[PDB]
Amino acid sequence: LDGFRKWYYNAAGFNKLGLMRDDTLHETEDVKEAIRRLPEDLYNDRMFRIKRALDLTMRHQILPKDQWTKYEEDKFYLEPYLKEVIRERKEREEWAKK
Amino acid sequence: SHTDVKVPDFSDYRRASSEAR
Amino acid sequence: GPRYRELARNWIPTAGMWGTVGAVGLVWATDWRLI
Amino acid sequence: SRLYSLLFRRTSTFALTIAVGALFFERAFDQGADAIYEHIN
Amino acid sequence: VAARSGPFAPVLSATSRGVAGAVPAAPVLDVAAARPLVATVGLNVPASVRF
Amino acid sequence: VPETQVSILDNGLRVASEQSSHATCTVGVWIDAGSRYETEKNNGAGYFLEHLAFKGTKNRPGNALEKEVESIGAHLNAYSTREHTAYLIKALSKDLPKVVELLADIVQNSSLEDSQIEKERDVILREMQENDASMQNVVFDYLHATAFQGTPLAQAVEGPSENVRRLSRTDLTDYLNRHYKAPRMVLAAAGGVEHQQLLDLAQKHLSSVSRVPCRFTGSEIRHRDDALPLAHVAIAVEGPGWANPDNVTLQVANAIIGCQSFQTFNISYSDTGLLGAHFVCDAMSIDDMVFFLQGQWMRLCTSATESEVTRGKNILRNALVSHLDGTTPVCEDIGRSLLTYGRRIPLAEWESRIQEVDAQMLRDICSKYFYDQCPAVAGYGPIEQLPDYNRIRSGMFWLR
Amino acid sequence: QDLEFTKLPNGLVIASLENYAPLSRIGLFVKAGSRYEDSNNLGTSHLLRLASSLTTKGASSFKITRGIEAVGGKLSVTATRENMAYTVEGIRSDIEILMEFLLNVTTAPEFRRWEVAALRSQLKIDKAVAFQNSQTRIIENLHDVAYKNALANPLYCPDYRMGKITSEELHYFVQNHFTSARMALVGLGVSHSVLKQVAEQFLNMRGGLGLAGAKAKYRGGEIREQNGDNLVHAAIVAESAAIGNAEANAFSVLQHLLGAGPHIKRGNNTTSLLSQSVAKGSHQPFDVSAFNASYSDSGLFGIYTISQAAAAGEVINAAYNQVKAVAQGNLSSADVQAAKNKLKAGYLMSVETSEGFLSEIGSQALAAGSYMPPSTVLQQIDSVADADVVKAAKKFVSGKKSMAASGNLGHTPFLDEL
Repeated sequence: LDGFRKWYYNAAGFNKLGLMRDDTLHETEDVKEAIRRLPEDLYNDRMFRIKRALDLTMRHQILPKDQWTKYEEDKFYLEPYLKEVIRERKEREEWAKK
Repeated sequence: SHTDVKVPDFSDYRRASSEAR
Repeated sequence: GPRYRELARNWIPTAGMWGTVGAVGLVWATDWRLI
Repeated sequence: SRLYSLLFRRTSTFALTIAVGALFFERAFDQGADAIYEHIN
Repeated sequence: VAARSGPFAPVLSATSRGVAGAVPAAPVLDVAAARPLVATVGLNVPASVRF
Repeated sequence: VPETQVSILDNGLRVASEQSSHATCTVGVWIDAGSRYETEKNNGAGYFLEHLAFKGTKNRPGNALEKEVESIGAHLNAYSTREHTAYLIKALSKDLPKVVELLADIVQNSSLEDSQIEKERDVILREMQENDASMQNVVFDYLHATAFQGTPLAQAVEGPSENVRRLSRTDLTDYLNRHYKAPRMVLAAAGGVEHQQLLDLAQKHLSSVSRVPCRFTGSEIRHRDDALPLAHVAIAVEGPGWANPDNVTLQVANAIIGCQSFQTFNISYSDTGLLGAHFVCDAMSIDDMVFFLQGQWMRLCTSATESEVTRGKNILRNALVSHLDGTTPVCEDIGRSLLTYGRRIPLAEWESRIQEVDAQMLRDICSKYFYDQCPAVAGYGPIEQLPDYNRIRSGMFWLR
Repeated sequence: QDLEFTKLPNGLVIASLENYAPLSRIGLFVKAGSRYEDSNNLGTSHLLRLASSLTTKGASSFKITRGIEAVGGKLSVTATRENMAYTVEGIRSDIEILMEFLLNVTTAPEFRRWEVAALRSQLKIDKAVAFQNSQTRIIENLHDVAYKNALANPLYCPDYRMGKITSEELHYFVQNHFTSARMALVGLGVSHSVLKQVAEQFLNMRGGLGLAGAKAKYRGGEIREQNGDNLVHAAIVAESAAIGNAEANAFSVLQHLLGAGPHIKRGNNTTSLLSQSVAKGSHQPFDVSAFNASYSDSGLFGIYTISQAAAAGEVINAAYNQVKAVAQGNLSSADVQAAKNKLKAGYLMSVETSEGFLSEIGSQALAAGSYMPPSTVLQQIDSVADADVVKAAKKFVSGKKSMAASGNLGHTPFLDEL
């Protein structure tokens, strides 16, 4: 399962643009709240990675293979911050039903 | 101040009930 | 949940009234004699 | 006063009274109007 | 501050109620030494201070 | 909670007290006399008498009154509304003997030195010249003028500068001799007082006091002054009254509602009142708030929730005034309860009337008092984006 | 039921009174005022005061706010320069979860960075609302010019420090001043037992004595604020007695002799020697009183004047001259007896209310660890005698003064002229 997940990570292809997994999340309301709660350096790296991926997609290029994002290396930075947004979101919801 | 004058008279307009009105 | 249930129970009567108006309206407009 | 509190205060009921009245008004209007036209000509 | 200040108490006691005229909505400019300041402003010449 | 015991004297003056273990006491005199009993020729008589009442009586010429009540160590106080006038003293219980004799002078045997009269006139007038700074009071004294047009409930407690300047001892004497009758008076005591001692003191002093269609008009006043930084807007409908039972189900509704400074009020007078909301906002958002407010009132009218009602019942439960709140708060409640209801309603009866309130009767009473009603609107400040009367009146109801 | 004041071993001073009241009140008192900051973390106590409804380890901000409003209870924070007090109140049937919320807020905050970043704008708004009146600004200026390090720190956050207060500063302040030896949990309308159980599930883990504050040092001086107000406000104080001395009682008797607020509405407060000494010479509107603020290491006593700018000078001089008369022994025993009666009536009316009673017990706890029955105090105030009052006066008339003035100060005198 670990090797097949690495093979699917190579087949997804966002590592060839230098992106992380959390860069590829669709910005819903909860995702934008999690992005807003990021520290400044992580937010700046995320915006630069997104801009570089957009530029590479503009020129129809990819990064060189040494510059790709290694599956093992990818960091799920937004995840911790996101869970909270969802948790808080759900809590408010249940309370609504009260 | 705000008490120097009183609301102007609307007698020619006021109708001498709410439910019906 | 319970709150939304209260809301539904509170608005469904109003909603039924609205549907009633529509019934009269649609029928009158359609001139469907069956009604 | 009763009518207002019963069929004219709640907008839903306001619509109900309007629609129902209109449904019958046509019957009455057409009938009455026709009587007049016929009498005229 | 119950017997010591009395009337003056509310001046020494913030009381943010937390849970549970009003404030009236309470600049970036374009970009040492010692000597009495001397302000200068010109019709067209930008102003300056030569302290 | 100890019961409030009420007795009645020759004059008709009532002597109400509610003993408590706190040490000091708040002894006050209430009088059923306000701006509602004035007839536009003496529109500032109660206010100007409230200024003159501490400036000396025969027995206490000059500063004597203030001095003694100062020496004893008593923070005397007073106030006037559109329906009630109160003169109360907070003092160490043991001083009741003098806290009561002093109050007797203040209600009768008072001396309105013309000399003093002159100064108080100036005081009142000048303050009024500045009373305009209290925008909120302004908004609330027009929410009264435009809602009770043509009635004695439109006129303010202070009166118009005109009357203030044009007032004389005899006029005052009249208001004093006319609206200070013994059957319209309550001697209320709260805290460390004994009821029998207070009754004996009322028999000894104060036993001399002589024994002898308000309408709401759905309307609008707009005071536009664009130089002010913030706008204050009050919207009200006709409150049930003081005695009306539904007042309690309306208080719970206010507890459900609780832009900016969006307060809510249920002002009650004798079988009338103003029930509504006052909010201060930047001019550009007045429209939004007015709408939000409405949507909310409407929410309660058709879509209440037991949960929220509970939230409202509980907040109301923690508002009831009690010995914990202290003597003055309680006295004040004793004086208003004997003047308005004719009796002191205990907190257990308030709790029973709160717990009988559910969501169905709350939305029924809210539909009775808020839905499809013509409001009174009072705006002051940059109020151009404040909607006119058709938009507010249309927001007083929902199509759906 | 006399307060069952008991000091748990750690240091927390638990106290309670089962008044069988319908609405109870439970407060927690910490020696963590604004005097415990230094020049590197100014305004941290203001953000801590405004951060009572933040996410805690045990309850979120939404859960705390909706749970306190669900039962209709109240949570408030009152802060002086020495002490902070977090108070909850509500129906007896809901005070268990009210103590859950309050003890979570006191003991286990999280201080998330996005929450404090949202709170800094509220900090600015709260400071503007607080400085809407002249008395607050002139007292903050008076403390800033009167003291050097500790009590000179403002209650409200400075303008430059907004945007600079971090989560780490709040965490450091809480970890260094919210310890069990500086805390008293006081409950009116509750059983003492429960206070103890909540005092072990909470309030027992942080048990150091914390970070000791610096001794406050007097400096003297005068700070003036020309801002074109209609009235000139001026406070002139000097160093006085601290909390825990009979000279503090003498200074309280001295302010009630000089005048400490009107007792009659629209009165002229006739007796106030100050008010009399001003009113015999000036017919302009004025308001002259005596100011006293005593903290556990130092106190400030002086005069406070509001007057028309023009007369601002001699009115201040007249008030000062009156205190000099009291420094020369020119007083009567009936005046001191009336001052004692005013002071003791003010104390009894301060403790007559439930929240004032809870605050008093709280303060006494943190200050002396003991409860002093209202009665005891009465006889101690009586202990103060005429000469004692005179003595405190001479202290004021001699000690270097500190002056905070604001308004149109073209005719407001200076300290070397005063």
